[PDB]
Amino acid sequence: AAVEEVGSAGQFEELLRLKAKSLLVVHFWAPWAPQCAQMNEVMAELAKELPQVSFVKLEAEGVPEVSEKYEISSVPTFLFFKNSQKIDRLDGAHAPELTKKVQRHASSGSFLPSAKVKVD
Repeated sequence: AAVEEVGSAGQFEELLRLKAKSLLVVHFWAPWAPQCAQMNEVMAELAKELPQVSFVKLEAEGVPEVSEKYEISSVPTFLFFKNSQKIDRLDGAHAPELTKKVQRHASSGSFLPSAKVKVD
């Protein structure tokens, strides 16, 4: 859905395995948090610019065993994974910084030189 939702520890474990050879960005989110509404929109734009990268969301309160493992006490928290290892983290709704970390970890050539903007 641009940003697929992971609904259980089992699905998360499988996802990490499936996506081992590429970058995976996980937005730990809450459906009541305006921070996360802002950042889901950012994640959807990233997802279009970087189809090599997997962008998913996981409801922190809905999968609490995963949240506890990864020390998720607030949302948004973004975790970055390659080969089932956490390689980076961002706490809070900081759009430019999310994008900077994604660009740092994404492969060279993963994006075109420009992105279309909506000017209204």
